[PDB]
Amino acid sequence: SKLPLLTENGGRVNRVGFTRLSREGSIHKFGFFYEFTQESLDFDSDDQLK
Amino acid sequence: FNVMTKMPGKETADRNDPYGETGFSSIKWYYGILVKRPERIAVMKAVAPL
Amino acid sequence: ELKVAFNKDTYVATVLDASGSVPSGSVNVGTFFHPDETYPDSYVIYHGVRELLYKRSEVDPAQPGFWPENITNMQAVTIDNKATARLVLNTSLPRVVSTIEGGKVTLSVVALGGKAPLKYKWEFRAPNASTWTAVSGQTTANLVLDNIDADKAGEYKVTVTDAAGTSVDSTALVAVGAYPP
Repeated sequence: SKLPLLTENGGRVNRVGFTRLSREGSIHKFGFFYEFTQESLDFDSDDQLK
Repeated sequence: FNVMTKMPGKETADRNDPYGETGFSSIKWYYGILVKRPERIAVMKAVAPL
Repeated sequence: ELKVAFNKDTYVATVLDASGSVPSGSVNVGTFFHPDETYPDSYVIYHGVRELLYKRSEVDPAQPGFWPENITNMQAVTIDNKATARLVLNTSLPRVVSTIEGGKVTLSVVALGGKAPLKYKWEFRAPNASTWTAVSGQTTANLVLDNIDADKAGEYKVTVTDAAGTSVDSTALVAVGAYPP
């Protein structure tokens, strides 16, 4: 019941439409850290602490 | 498929639209079928699960 | 709704109002909205009359037809507008206005069309609320806020209605920055 059909006598009998959507995404920030004191590195038993 | 595109401007601007603010991309074609031996085309009708 | 009636000989498609009177020798050919809902601008009465003439017949305007016999020659047809025009708001309110306390913001609108008596009424929405409070006084085409303070910020809307009921609307946001109280 909706197939486009065209007579030989001209047209303007089948016009269509189009639509477009949008997708989104967001960013975020992360981080962390630790403290330390020279001694803890040059007096600790392990040499490769850092 | 024959597709005719008339971009707005100095192409689709007649005395009924002297500014040229309209375009189109009509695509028309011809299709026909001939069932030489219909007895070799079988269908089966049955319901489908939900 | 604009009722169009078209004549066979003079090729005059008188675009009367909805409650009009089709003149002698003309036949009703359809009805379309001039302020088209989904596209208010970009459409003109000339466009409405064309599509209505694209369903008629060249042999006879009544007894509708189509492309091989329709009346496509818009050059010969004369559109004699006899109906009220739109209530076009020539200059609408600025979308956003910036001011400092003590300043002055004069919002303005110019209206053209409709019936002769144009009614102007203003409205104010609180800057975070959702209901539209009704601005007392006003009843004019230009609202003037003087010595504007941080309490008077928000959205101000004017609605221009004529003697028929074809109201056109326009809004403006007034953000008046100030030191916090």
